[PDB]
Amino acid sequence: TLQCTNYAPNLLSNMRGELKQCSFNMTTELRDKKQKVYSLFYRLDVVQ
Amino acid sequence: DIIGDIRMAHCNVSKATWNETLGKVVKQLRKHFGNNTIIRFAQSSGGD
Amino acid sequence: VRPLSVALGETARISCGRQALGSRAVQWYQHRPGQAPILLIYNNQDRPSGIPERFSGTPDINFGTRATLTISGVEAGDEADYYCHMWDSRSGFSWSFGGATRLTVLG
Amino acid sequence: QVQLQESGPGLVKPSETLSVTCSVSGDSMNNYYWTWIRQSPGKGLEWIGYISDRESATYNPSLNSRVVISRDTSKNQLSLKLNSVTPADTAVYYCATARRGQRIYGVVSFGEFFYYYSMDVWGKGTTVTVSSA
Ligand SMILES: *[C@@H]1O[C@H](CO)[C@@H](O[C@@H]2O[C@H](CO)[C@@H](O[C@@H]3O[C@H](CO[C@H]4O[C@H](CO)[C@@H](O)[C@H](O)[C@@H]4O)[C@@H](O)[C@H](O[C@H]4O[C@H](CO)[C@@H](O)[C@H](O)[C@@H]4O[C@H]4O[C@H](CO)[C@@H](O)[C@H](O)[C@@H]4O)[C@@H]3O)[C@H](O)[C@H]2NC(C)=O)[C@H](O)[C@H]1NC(C)=O
Ligand SMILES: *[C@@H]1O[C@H](CO)[C@@H](O[C@@H]2O[C@H](CO)[C@@H](O)[C@H](O)[C@H]2NC(C)=O)[C@H](O)[C@H]1NC(C)=O
Ligand SMILES: *[C@@H]1O[C@H](CO)[C@@H](O)[C@H](O)[C@H]1NC(C)=O
Ligand SMILES: *[C@@H]1O[C@H](CO)[C@@H](O)[C@H](O)[C@H]1NC(C)=O
Ligand SMILES: *[C@@H]1O[C@H](CO)[C@@H](O)[C@H](O)[C@H]1NC(C)=O
Repeated sequence: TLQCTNYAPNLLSNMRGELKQCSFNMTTELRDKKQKVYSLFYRLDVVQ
Repeated sequence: DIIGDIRMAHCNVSKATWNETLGKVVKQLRKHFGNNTIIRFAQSSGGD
Repeated sequence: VRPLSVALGETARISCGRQALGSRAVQWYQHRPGQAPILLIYNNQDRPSGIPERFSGTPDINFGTRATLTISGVEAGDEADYYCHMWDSRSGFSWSFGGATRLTVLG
Repeated sequence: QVQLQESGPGLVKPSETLSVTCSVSGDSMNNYYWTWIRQSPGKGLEWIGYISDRESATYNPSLNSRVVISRDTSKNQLSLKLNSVTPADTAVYYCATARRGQRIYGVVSFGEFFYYYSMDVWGKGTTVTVSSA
């Protein structure tokens, strides 16, 4: 599950609805430890 | 992330030589449809 | 509100503490206490008529540099507080000005 | 050439209406944009709002829309109105003009630009204080 919001707010150009900034968890090499990460995605690959 | 300026990817094409190319290809196309028939181009229809 | 002190004669280099991000387009004002604010530099290179050629900012080419104001030939009246009004492409419409850097010439 | 001169009541008790005008002399207000500046002691400068030929009273959202912009081209004046005022706004006010410059940095067909306002001609300013006593 991705917790995610819009990146680059209050922008008045054409490119607004793209560039969402999400955050998720992911396992590391130790299977008992987990990891937090920040990343970006375009609009056409995420769905609420 | 983004270092710099949010922009939008695009493509250019030289205007005059594209028009001349379309004017050439419609001259070759008229050999199957008499001399005077209205030829019109249009956008795509649908699909993915 | 922050101070700075430069002795007589030599140059002085002031830069505003807001981190610029994008294409820069800044202004520099000057406000003596009690008097009226005057403009010094607009559009990072230009200059209105009536200002001597001892005031020079930074040309905004090849992104990655800090905007700063350099003055040369300092004198006694150069005591007023300065301002770095800032505009970019990303941060949208601004409203504030920022903290004034107080110049205190000595000699 | 544009010259500025102010007019204010000076000493008004709080929870009232504060109206301060600036007089425009020398030229008209056909293309010039008009702003207002507040300078309170114990802090830096502060910018209030502006207006243009389309008469957009655009306000600072840190001011709770307690102020009203008023222009007059029939008799060449500008007017402020301040409603539901505080005792904590004793400050010299300023009526200065501003021009609009654009800066385009990508393509023009995508709206890939922004606007900036530069304030070149300034007023001498007048002091207006509020006091419960
Ligand atoms: C596909 O085809 C499109 C066709 O539209 C093409 O778009 C063009 O893209 C370029 C790249 O962004 C745009 O170029 C900009 O041009 C403006 C124009 O300003 C002056 O220039 C001309 C004459 O040169 C005048 O006619 C005009 O009225 C203006 O006087 C420039 O302002 C831009 O440069 C500034 O910003 C850059 C980034 O910040 C800086 O690198 C640059 O140096 C300038 O910054 C500062 O430089 C000056 C140096 O002294 C300084 O004094 C200034 O104050 C300034 O702040 C930028 O070059 C162009 O406008 C687009 N065309 C249109 C119609 O919009 C695509 O590039 C093309 N793509 C491909 C891949 O082919
Ligand atoms: C990472 O997984 C954790 C595991 O549930 C998620 O958040 C936790 O939520 C509980 C209850 O709200 C908190 O007490 C924990 O502190 C949270 N932990 C973390 C690491 O956030 C969380 O949704 C996941 N993180 C992301 C970014 O997806
Ligand atoms: C496209 O890029 C080439 C790269 O060599 C350049 O010569 C040309 O002027 C550009 N523009 C057009 C319209 O072909
Ligand atoms: C395209 O090229 C023709 C040349 O046959 C010219 O007459 C015309 O003005 C050009 N432009 C358009 C939009 O048809
Ligand atoms: C169309 O017109 C051309 C004019 O050069 C003529 O030679 C040709 O025979 C015509 N074709 C038809 C199918 O009418």
